[PDB]
Amino acid sequence: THCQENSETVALCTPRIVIGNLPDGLAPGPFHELRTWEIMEHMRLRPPP
Amino acid sequence: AHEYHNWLRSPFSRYSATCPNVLHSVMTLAAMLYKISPVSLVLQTKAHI
Repeated sequence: THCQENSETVALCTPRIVIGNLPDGLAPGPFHELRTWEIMEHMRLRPPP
Repeated sequence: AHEYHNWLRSPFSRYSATCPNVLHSVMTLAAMLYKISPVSLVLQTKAHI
């Protein structure tokens, strides 16, 4: 981003820490639900309790 | 820690710690104890198992 400091506009780079901080336009909620279905399947829990 | 001299190794733990708690899990943990003696081999294959 272009952060606004006091009368200057220095650039600000910061790491995304998790996968969830990716935007909706590149990683939508339905994709996350469909991925966590697979993660729930991998632990033999695709029928959840 | 005598794992190689044991009767049940780490695959039994790593399957039993993630199975669902249905009765079929009890059945498959039971029938994973089939012996691989030659006489158990012919006894298994003579009944189409």
